[PDB]
Amino acid sequence: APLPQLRAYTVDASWLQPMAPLQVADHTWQIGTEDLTALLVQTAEGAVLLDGGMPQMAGHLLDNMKLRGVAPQDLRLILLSHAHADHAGPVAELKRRTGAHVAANAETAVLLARGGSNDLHFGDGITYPPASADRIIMDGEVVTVGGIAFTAHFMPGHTPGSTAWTWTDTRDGKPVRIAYADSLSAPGYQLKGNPRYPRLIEDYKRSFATVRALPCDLLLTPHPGASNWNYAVGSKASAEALTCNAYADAAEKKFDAQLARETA
Amino acid sequence: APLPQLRAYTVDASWLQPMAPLQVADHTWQIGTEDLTALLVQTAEGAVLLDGGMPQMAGHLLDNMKLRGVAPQDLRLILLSHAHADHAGPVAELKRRTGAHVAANAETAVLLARGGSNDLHFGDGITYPPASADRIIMDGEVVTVGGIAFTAHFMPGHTPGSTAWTWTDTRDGKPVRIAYADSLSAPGYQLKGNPRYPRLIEDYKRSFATVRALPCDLLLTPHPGASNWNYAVGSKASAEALTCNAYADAAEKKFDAQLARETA
Amino acid sequence: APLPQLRAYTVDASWLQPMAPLQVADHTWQIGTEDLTALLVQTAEGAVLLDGGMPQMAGHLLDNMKLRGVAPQDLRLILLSHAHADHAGPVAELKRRTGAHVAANAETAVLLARGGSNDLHFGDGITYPPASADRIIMDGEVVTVGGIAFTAHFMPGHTPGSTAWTWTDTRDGKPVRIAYADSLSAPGYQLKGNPRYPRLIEDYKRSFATVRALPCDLLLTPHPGASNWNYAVGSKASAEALTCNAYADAAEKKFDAQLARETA
Amino acid sequence: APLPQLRAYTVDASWLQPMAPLQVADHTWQIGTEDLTALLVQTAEGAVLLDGGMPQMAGHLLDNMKLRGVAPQDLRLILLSHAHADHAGPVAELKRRTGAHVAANAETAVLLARGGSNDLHFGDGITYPPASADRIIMDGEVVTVGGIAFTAHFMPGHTPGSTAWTWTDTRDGKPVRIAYADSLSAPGYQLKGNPRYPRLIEDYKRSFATVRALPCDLLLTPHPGASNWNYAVGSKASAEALTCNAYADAAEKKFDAQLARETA
Ligand SMILES: [Zn+2]
Ligand SMILES: [Zn+2]
Ligand SMILES: [Zn+2]
Ligand SMILES: [Zn+2]
Ligand SMILES: [Zn+2]
Ligand SMILES: [Zn+2]
Ligand SMILES: [Zn+2]
Ligand SMILES: [Zn+2]
Repeated sequence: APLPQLRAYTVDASWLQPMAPLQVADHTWQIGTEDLTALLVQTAEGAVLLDGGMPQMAGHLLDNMKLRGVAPQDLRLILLSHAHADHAGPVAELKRRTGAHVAANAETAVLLARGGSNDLHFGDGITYPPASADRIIMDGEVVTVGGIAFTAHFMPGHTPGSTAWTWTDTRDGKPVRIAYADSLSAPGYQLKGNPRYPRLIEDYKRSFATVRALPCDLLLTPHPGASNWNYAVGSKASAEALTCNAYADAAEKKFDAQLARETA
Repeated sequence: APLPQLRAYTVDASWLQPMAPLQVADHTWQIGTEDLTALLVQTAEGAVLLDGGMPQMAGHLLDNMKLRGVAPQDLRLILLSHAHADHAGPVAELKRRTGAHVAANAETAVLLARGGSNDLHFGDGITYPPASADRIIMDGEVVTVGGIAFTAHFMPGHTPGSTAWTWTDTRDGKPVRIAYADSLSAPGYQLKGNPRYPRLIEDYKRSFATVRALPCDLLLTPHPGASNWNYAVGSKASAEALTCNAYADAAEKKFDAQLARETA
Repeated sequence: APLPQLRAYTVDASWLQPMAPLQVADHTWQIGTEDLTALLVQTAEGAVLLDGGMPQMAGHLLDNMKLRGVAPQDLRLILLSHAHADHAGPVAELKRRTGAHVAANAETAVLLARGGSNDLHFGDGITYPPASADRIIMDGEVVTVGGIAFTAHFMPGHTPGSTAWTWTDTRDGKPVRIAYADSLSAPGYQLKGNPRYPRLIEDYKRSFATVRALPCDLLLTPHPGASNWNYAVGSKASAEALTCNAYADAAEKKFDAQLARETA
Repeated sequence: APLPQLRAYTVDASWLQPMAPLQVADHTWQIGTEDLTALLVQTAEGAVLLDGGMPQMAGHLLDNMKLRGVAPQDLRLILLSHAHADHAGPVAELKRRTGAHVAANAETAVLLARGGSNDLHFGDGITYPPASADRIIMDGEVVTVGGIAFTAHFMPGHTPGSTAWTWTDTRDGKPVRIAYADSLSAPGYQLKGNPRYPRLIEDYKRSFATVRALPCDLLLTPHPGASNWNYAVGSKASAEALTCNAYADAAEKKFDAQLARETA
């Protein structure tokens, strides 16, 4: 009776289905897969990438960047929602090939440093190549790249270092407030009485309130299904998209019902 | 046509076959699996562990330590051959559970820090939970734990931070010189003209000469088959074991023949 | 006109005045200097150190530990208030000499990793030898060492990773609730409108409320003068000591008055 | 009798005397101080910086880069001789302000990670703000930036991670082989029988032989006085400059004489 073999992190086939760069705003593009958000912001002084998806999406991200006229050396900064394998995967490879920097808070940095290992809920289940953060950011700190200001918003819950990013773009001159809120889900988490996360419920409840008060005209999420986005249809992607109020309120109803069954 | 899924590091069933602590010397024990060496040295001032095997062997290593009367808090130091997944796997977990420290050279430390990712030959193929080295050691530096002195010997080749450890034990009072030499194999390595390892042949040839001149009465290797060890038979394990001269000479003949076919 | 020379972090002569181990409880001792708190907790399964003082206090801390019958290998864990040079100094040296581990939250870990450099308020003014945290702890997480449970309490303000530690000891059988609250001061900090710490006032106000509700029968602080402690008199040290309510209320009055003059 | 205060790393006034960018080749410039070499290489695809000097030279380096038409975002890579305070000082600050990457071997990376603390010879005497290396390089590995190839040459001795960099430039079309060899000095080092560096003499002797065989038409050193450079005179700076043979032979004569007096 030998010890069990290692098990790879296998996901849905749609999480790895490549797609052409979809336009969200004048300067905002979606260059990830169909069911994994990877946003690219093009400025006059460089490019910014928000999340990267699965670790094997590094070649796909660089393919779409060159379709947008972005060279590897043009990627100046990498921002992350939370440091999980399905969002912060190719960060280690994109730093080696793009000369880019990574900005994240302390909790996302310590999780990114150990490649998602020793997860508070998953343990060593979703390990990815480790990367290092080059700039530590705080709650409400503004990050400016090429005239575009990215404001951070701490929304801890899914991970201790979950961060929502808000920035203002344009749609043919008309300004648009874009808010990239992180996942408000707890799949299989022990909510009440967790010794690894003693204040998990408090942070989740406080995150529901933070997501509602986000300056937002167009909401996106790391998983497009969480915000009723459909990257596949293309032009009608943001048709049935939800609001910040609708997103936080729907995520809170699932949270309380899950917390209610946990006590049972 | 989606992107390919992640692939787990699967090994032979014998690499994960647990075994009872096998006695090598008065203070030296083998607490790993049948085809993966994990040595335990028991002293009056603590315990020393040399290598740990596959990442899923952490529970097995702690099981055999308690069979030897070693508590988790008694493990003072962890030494490594080279920082690969099949030898330096459970190091991250054993540091969390044993309060132990890790001593390695700079090359093994930088490889252990990124969990084997960006391997010079394997890339991101054999990623394991990342660990940190607490003490940087140099070539020939002596590490003393409880009156037992561990002398390091740099033998670069398999990895840039490959290290052979030599220490003197006893066999009912009679002293025994034990040498734990690292792997001298290059499975699938590009030997000549490697841009990631330009001086690979020089380090390999210089390592063959370093292994021969090791003070050794009983030679062990991270893979027992490389030194003609058979942990399964038990008492007759060290019967057909090879010498340092035989180990280095046999490994050099395979190296030159492999290098000869590479040019073809 | 050459560039200015480097300037060392010079403190008061009383911060570096050694003293004999002062007894606080049955298992709690003060082994630092006269005006720098360094607490030692002796258990049946090891010793715990809370803070270490100035970087040059490493030899003094080890001197008092041996006076308490504590060997270097007996120090199992190191806990910190905040990762500044006058409190987390000798941590890098004590890890090399004691085989101990360091537990801290993510913010204290990222600050300890860069040796206090790039401080949000001091910059590169108070750089100390960098150390690494071996275990990341969360708000309210319990850390047990030898039957004594240390509960963490996040009180951000002085540093983003400021932590108050609470544990229950005895005084000849009678239990005593000890609370080691961090500094609630902001010397020279820009409170309102700080781009490096946008939510500084909110964290300070929320920390005043967290310090009041701490389970405490005897309050200590990293600076004994902040809690009206006098390590010099010895037996009458805790005579005029303040309560958690008195400490938080007095620190809040200085904070609001400082904030009021900042707007002027 | 209090403990001694911290002591800052004070150097000569000439090590911090700023100077205008001095031209060494068509693409190579000296932008450091009078007695501290800091080389800037300008390419069509970015800029490369070799060494940075004292930690307080970060503002001076950025001043000269803008005089050369180099923006902070144009600095793509930072290369180092060895990770000491007088050469790898402002690396931590230049990474925050230039978006640049650092490439170094494993030994220079582990020394740069702890800010020069726990030096094998100086201990915690010359601590500087810690930085992280983004790319690990090996002996003889080529680093290409904008058509200019930088070849590394390991010359261990002064530090375990001492590296000489060689690249070919032009002087009005005519090619020039530039070799930037590291310091071959051991000021106050214990050469024979050092437990922290057991193989120090072997590495020094092997480094003397490596410096002689360097492809070099114009030799520079981190200290211009070591290679008979005089950055002050300007045009006649490289007049009395030494060869690689002269540099290694003169450094070896001082080494053997120092080793001879050590035994006395
Ligand atoms: Zn997730
Ligand atoms: Zn996810
Ligand atoms: Zn291997
Ligand atoms: Zn192997
Ligand atoms: Zn302080
Ligand atoms: Zn202080
Ligand atoms: Zn030096
Ligand atoms: Zn120097």
